[PDB]
Amino acid sequence: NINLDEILANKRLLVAYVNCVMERGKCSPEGKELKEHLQDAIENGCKKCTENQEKGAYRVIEHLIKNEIEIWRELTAKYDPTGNWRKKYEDRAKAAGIVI
Repeated sequence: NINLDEILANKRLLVAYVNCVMERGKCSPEGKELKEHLQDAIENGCKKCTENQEKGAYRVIEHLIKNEIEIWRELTAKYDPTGNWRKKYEDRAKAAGIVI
């Protein structure tokens, strides 16, 4: 059943997915693969990502910055503790109007 629109539209789906990404909860069939895209974006700026994959990752990255800034602070800290991409994405967000 799981989507990328569902994930964002339903806080529960969102939480499950984030727990899947933080590796502290079970992943759904698709959470399993989506997690790969998101880790890569935060870990290495989506180097290995195909077009769709990059779009989807920034899609949720931006949604975290705007609606779950704490989930975002933990995501980056966990996979990019050296800050190689946290500020680039936050700048892309700000550019978009998302403050803080």
